[PDB]
Amino acid sequence: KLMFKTEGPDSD
Amino acid sequence: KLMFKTEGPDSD
Amino acid sequence: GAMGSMERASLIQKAKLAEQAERYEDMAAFMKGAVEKGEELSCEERNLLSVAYKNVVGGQRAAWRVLSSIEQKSNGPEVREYREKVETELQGVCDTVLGLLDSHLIKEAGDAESRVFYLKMKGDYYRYLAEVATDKKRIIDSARSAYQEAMDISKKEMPPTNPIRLGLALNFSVFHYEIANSPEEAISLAKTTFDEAMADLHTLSEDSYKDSTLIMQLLRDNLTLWT
Amino acid sequence: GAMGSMERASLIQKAKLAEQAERYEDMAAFMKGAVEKGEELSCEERNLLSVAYKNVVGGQRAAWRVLSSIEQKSNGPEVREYREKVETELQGVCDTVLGLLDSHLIKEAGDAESRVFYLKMKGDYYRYLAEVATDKKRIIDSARSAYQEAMDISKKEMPPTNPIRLGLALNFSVFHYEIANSPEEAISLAKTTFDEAMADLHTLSEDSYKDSTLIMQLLRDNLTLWT
Ligand SMILES: N=C(N)c1cc(-c2ccccc2)c(CCCN)s1
Ligand SMILES: N=C(N)c1cc(-c2ccccc2)c(CCCN)s1
Ligand SMILES: [Ca+2]
Ligand SMILES: [Ca+2]
Repeated sequence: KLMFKTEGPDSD
Repeated sequence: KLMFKTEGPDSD
Repeated sequence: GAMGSMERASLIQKAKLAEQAERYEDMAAFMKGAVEKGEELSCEERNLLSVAYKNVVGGQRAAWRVLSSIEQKSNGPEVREYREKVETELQGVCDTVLGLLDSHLIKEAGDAESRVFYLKMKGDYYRYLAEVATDKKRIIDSARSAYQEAMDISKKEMPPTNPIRLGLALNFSVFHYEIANSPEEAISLAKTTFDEAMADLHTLSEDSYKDSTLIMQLLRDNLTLWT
Repeated sequence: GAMGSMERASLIQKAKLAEQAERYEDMAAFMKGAVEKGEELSCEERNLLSVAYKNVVGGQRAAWRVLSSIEQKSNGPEVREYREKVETELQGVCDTVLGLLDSHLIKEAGDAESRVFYLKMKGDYYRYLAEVATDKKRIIDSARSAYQEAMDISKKEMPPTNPIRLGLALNFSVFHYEIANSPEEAISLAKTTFDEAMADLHTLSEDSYKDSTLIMQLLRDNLTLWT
């Protein structure tokens, strides 16, 4: 999936 | 520490 | 529970060690123990709790999407069974964090910086449940409600460059875009949030400017993809 | 134990899913369950078991070195206490893998490719115990003995380009260099291993050539650092 920008660590 | 090359995934 | 015999300050110290060791499970368990001491969290302590669970739930979300994509491609029980196993552990982490927020972080959060932080987390981890949810409507409405309450307080109480406010609006716009299937709401929230922050940057120190522009750039990255 | 009611083939399938999801704890638990079915492992199954535990023990070794370095810098109990916590879980994973090798993978391994693989693992995870060991002499002698038995069989039974043989000698040289404090033995083993593989490459397919030169390059990277 294209994951959008959300706050804090992109740990996924 | 300088970790030397050992076989398989350097997962450390 | 597990951390009931360790000192509050030792749990916080050990959560900081865990972060440096990238032991995010340990970091989450220590911060859970810290919360269960029943005292309010400082700003640094709120950040430790959030970073810890975000790193844990991140691993599970990455894992879930890999498995869900294999499952969909394959449409034996093993793929469905293991996807469920991961989904169930993901739901357990979300349920644990929501448990901490309801018992009793939110009801004792009076200041805007703490209350908006906790309601954002509440929207966030209902959104993580939403991602894997096939009852889905209620979960989605729980996220919206937490987000909206956070947004109302942030607009009244915080300047438009407030990084917590900026992070809230970033996440709520992504909620709008891919959970509520309201991409137009997403785009509107991201533009208005960006432009309002831009017009307040003149008020900030160098340090604060860095902080706010980093989150503004995340709103721009999303807008670039969405338009 | 935990995996006693799942089918052998389902554990193997689920270990492969876990690897793709980067769920290395799950991958190790499934491969442990696969081993405890009591049937010998295929070459692919040995690789799954090794990759799984290597990824798990890797996280713990990285974690341990970060904590040990803070501990040393700081020379309250928290740093020592958390370093111990991580060290104890690291020892538990090493003890679990050694348990599988002794009960009963090694005694049922008759072929060179399987027996050398298992003795290498035995030397490897005694070396991981050696890293955190302050009795240390016996652990170190356990690693040497496993490595040496592996080396004797590999020299007699496998060509010098055999990737398992090459990986064994890579690891045993690192054992020599930083566990036995015999850097001269390390350098000699790495040079002789490299040069003997070089003179046998002419015998290999394109596919096998790739396989052997990748491990040879690891011997060269170490020799570059050591000389
Ligand atoms: N341990 C961590 N990763 C974090 C610690 C803190 C913090 C440190 C001092 C005072 C308040 C908050 C974060 C706030 C984020 C703002 N830049 S994040
Ligand atoms: N699942 C994994 N990461 C691995 C699978 C296999 C394998 C696949 C077919 C037959 C034998 C072994 C590995 C061998 C390594 C040689 N290049 S590694
Ligand atoms: Ca399963
Ligand atoms: Ca501890």
